[PDB]
Amino acid sequence: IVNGEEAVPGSWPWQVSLQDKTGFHFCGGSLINENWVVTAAHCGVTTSDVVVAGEFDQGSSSEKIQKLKIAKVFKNSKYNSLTINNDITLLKLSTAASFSQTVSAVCLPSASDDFAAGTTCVTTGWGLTRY
Amino acid sequence: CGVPAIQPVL
Amino acid sequence: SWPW
Amino acid sequence: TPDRLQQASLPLLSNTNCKKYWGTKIKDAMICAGASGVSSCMGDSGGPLVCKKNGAWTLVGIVSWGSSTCSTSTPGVYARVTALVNWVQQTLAAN
Repeated sequence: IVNGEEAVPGSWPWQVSLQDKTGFHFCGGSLINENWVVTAAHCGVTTSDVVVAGEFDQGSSSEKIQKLKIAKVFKNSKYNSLTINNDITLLKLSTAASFSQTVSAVCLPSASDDFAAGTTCVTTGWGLTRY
Repeated sequence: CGVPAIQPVL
Repeated sequence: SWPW
Repeated sequence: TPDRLQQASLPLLSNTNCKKYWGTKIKDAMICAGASGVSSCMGDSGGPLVCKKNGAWTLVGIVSWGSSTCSTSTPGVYARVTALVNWVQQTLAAN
């Protein structure tokens, strides 16, 4: 995020980091329950990647994080990689997350819920802060 | 869902 | 553009 | 890249207005947000765009794509979760 600010630690408890086996963060995701993470299809997750929950500072060794293995990747069959439309994948975890003060689920909308133009929302992540 | 134990500050 |  | 988790608030746009920036690249399963002085950027993909509804944070978008330079005056594009939630529910129920 360019021109954002640091979050309060633990205040976005559904936010996960997707890391490869070298420990490199490549994408975010959101916990929707103890067994399932929603992410983007174009992230290209495999079952060799890791879901990290409960993290704030990726440079700290002292946080009580959860490193969760992925059992199966469900890329939406309507995903179109040429247009990047329907850009969603579900990850079923092999190991359930343990919910706590710092790890918990985001709500999903109903299909008919309305979010009007001009509403102020929030996004979070460990993406670049400057290009 | 959707209600953090640690409240975000915006 | 670019995938984020 | 940052070690510590970042946040930003930003407004939702309509698809019709988002098309002034992105043209026919905007499809019905996309929602645009931003152009407000902040931008999602590389490495944010897959993460949340959440809006508060009835006191609870709800997943409205999934960070998807946008400007190759993460311009803060151009909207970011997010997967529109309302268009996708029936597939989510079908998948959880079968697995």
